[PDB]
Parts: sequence; C-alpha cells; structure tokens
Amino acid sequence: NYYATLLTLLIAVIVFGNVLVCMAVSREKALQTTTNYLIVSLAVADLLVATLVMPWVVYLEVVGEWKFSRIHCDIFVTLDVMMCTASALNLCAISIDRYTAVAMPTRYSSKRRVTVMISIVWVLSFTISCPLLFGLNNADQNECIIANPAFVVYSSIVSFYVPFIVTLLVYIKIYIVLRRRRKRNIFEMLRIDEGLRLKIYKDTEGYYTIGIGHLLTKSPSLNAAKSELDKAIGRNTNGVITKDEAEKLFNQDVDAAVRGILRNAKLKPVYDSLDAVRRAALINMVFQMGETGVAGFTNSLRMLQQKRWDEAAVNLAKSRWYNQTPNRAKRVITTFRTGTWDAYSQQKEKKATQMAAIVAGVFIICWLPFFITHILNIHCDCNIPPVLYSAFTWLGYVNSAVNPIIYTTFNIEFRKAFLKILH
Ligand SMILES: Cc1nc2n(c(=O)c1CCN1CCC(c3noc4cc(F)ccc34)CC1)CCCC2
Ligand SMILES: CCCCCCCC/C=C\CCCCCCCC(=O)O
Repeated sequence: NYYATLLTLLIAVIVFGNVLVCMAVSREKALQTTTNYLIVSLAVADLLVATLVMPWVVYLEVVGEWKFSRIHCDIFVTLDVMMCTASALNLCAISIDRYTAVAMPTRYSSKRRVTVMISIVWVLSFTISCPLLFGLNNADQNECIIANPAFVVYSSIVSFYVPFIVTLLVYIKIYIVLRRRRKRNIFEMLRIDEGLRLKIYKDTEGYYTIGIGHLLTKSPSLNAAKSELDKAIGRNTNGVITKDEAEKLFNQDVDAAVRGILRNAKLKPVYDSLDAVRRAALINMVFQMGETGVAGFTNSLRMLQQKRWDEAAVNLAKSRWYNQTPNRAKRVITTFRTGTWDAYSQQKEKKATQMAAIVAGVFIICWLPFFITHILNIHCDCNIPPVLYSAFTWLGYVNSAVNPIIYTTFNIEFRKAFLKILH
C-alpha cells in the first residue's frame, strides 16, 4: 500500500533523527547538560516508539485489520501507551529541570538529580501501563484492553491530561519568574545609568522628582510635591522612601513609557522587532531622551529593526548623545549589539528554556487533535471519518520525528554537532 510505505519511511526518520540526538549529546561538551540528558531520555522514548510500536502500526495498515491475538493486542497496546507516556513524563521532567535552572542557584549534585528524574519517568510509565496487560484491573475478561470502554478514559487522563496540566503549571510558573527578572534587571540597569534618589530632589528642568526619574509634580511648591508623593507611596513618606517603594514607582514609569512607545508611530515598529534585552536599552533611551528624542535616531533605529546589530552600534556612537553621556551610551549601545546584560549579569539559560517549551508545545499540537477526537466519540456518538481518526493517530506518532528537527533550528550547538557527525 501507499500509507504503509509512508509509515515505514517515518520509522526511518524517527530512528535517524533520534540516534543523532543520542550520539551528539554523548560526544559534544557544550551539549552535556541536565536538560540535554533528559532530552536523550526523550529521544529513547521516541526511539522505542519506532521499534516497539510502529511495527504493529505499519502491520495494522497492510493487513487492514487488527489481526493479532488477544495477547498480542494487549502487549501492543501496553507498549504503545507506555512508550508514549514516557514521552509525556519526560517533557514533564524537562520542565521541572528547566524550573530549577532558572529559579535556583554542582557537577555531582545535578547528575544525581537527573538520575532520579529519569528513573521516575520510566518506572512511572511502566506502572501506569502495567494494568493494561491485566484487563485494566476491570471487567474485560476475554477481550483486548483497547476494547475496554474505560481504556479511553484511563489513557487520556492518566497518561496525557494529568502530565499536560502539571507541565503547563510548571511553565506558567517559569514564565512568571522570568518576567519578575526582566522587571528587576531593568531597575538595576537604570539605577546604574540614571541613578536612584530616595529623597525629593529637583531634576534638570526644576521639577521635583524622586526615585529613578519620577516627576512628582510640575508645581513650584515643595509642600505640594510631597502631597503627590505620599498619595502614591501610601504612607507619610516625609520626603524619604524605600528603595523598594521607589522600585514600585519605577515599574509604573516603565509601563507608562511603553504605552507611549507603542502609541509613537516612529518607535512602535522597531520596538516590536527587538529582543526583550535590547528592548530594555530602548526604554533606557526614552527614559533619558524622551520619546521625541529617540525618534530622531531614524537611521540607527532601522538597523536595529534589520537585525544589523553591528552597524546599529557603529552609527549610535556618532551622535551627540554618545558625546554628552558617553559612559551610559556605551553601556546601552553594548546592550543593543550583544543582546545580553554583559554591560550591567545575563542568564545564558533562557535560550534552552525557550526550546524546551517549544518542544512541549509541538507535542501538544500533535496529540491534542487525537484526544479531542476521543471527546467527540463520547459526546455525540457521531461516527467520525475513519480516515480522520487514522490521521490524528498518525499525526501523534509523527511527533517522534519532529524533536530532532527542532534541535537543528533553535540550537546552534545541536545543529553543528549533527553536521560534524555527518562528515
Ligand atoms: C493503533 C491505533 N489505531 C487506531 N486508533 C488508535 O487509537 C490506535 C492506538 C493509538 N495510541 C496513541 C497513543 C495513545 C497514548 N496513550 O498514552 C499516551 C500518552 C501520551 F502522552 C500521548 C499518547 C498516548 C494510546 C493510543 C484509533 C482508530 C484509528 C486506528
Ligand atoms: C534533591 C534535589 C532536588 C532539588 C529541587 C527539588 C526537585 C523537586 C522536588 C519535589 C518535587 C515535588 C513532587 C512532585 C509531586 C507532583 C505530583 C502531582 O502533582 O501529581
């Protein structure tokens, strides 16, 4: 047949791509991390799908019927559920290892942590699929387990929806931490450049300000400038505030600065194109020069928009801004060029955390239409086009071959590693 050939071709792609993932991590220094060890554990889960499950699936297409015995069927379904649950439980362990790398501060303590995580993945996958060999410990005596009306509920909830929610809660907790970091990094970036003042003072235009460039009022009365300060800090500040109280005010000024940047037709385009780190450098400039002045760097802003980080740095050093405050300018131009916090303190893990979430998302993209279909079989009893049911099942098995394709795109170390193995 034609569809059986494609399935066998898929088996080759699954094996070819995932054998690469194993050898690459096994032989490349910069690829020998905790996450990458859980990645090869993920590659083994997919390697076993190609070898212990797909032969049953390609057989299932040539024959056109489930012409196994009842024990062969139970074995196949048990292995199919297990090797796919290991993929889900591996993506869960990957997120958790991604949480500890971001949220927590050893070459020996970490390796022991990976060994425990991997063992839990495969022992749990076994214990979850082991009931399927024995009638799901339910009432289905003389029939295969996939004929059990409770199999769909079991493998959906236990093997998929519960790993789905837990992993989703971890990544949400991960995003929240990274967003607190960006709000903290920008505060430090400007208390180094602009300066943190805890008592009321006058800016260069005569207005009473406090914190990091926060005009209390444009009124000349000092007593009135204190009224607006206490109405915003909540307490009788008496002129002095905490560095924490000033950090709350700074975040308000930053958010306000973004509402205007996006409402500025000359700054909104480049602002979208910018990485989050380079986006803080643009906020630094509007904090110093205002949105009016930054919009005058048209030749430079287009180069940031065109990813020309080299030239955008060379042009910005030819401005009257670089000549007026050169120390701060060189620090911000460095941030526009490198895209990190080297000038001020940059986490090198974010790139790996973004790839881990992309793999988890592609996973959900591939299997969710399959489990959405199950919900429809139960809801309306409408018999679904078997070509569609067969498609969403194959799409889920296809997921076993997409992960190595993602490592070549989003990871320079994985991409250059594979090309060295093929040469
Ligand atoms: C062979 C077959 N053939 C057909 N259909 C089938 O459902 C099947 C079986 C499909 N297996 C897909 C993976 C499932 C699974 N279990 O646990 C998991 C955990 C995960 F994270 C992700 C997936 C799973 C268990 C069922 C439907 C009718 C068309 C022909
Ligand atoms: C021993 C070194 C580890 C240091 C970081 C801690 C690692 C994770 C610690 C505890 C994991 C919590 C147990 C997870 C329970 C989830 C069960 C569930 O929600 O269904």
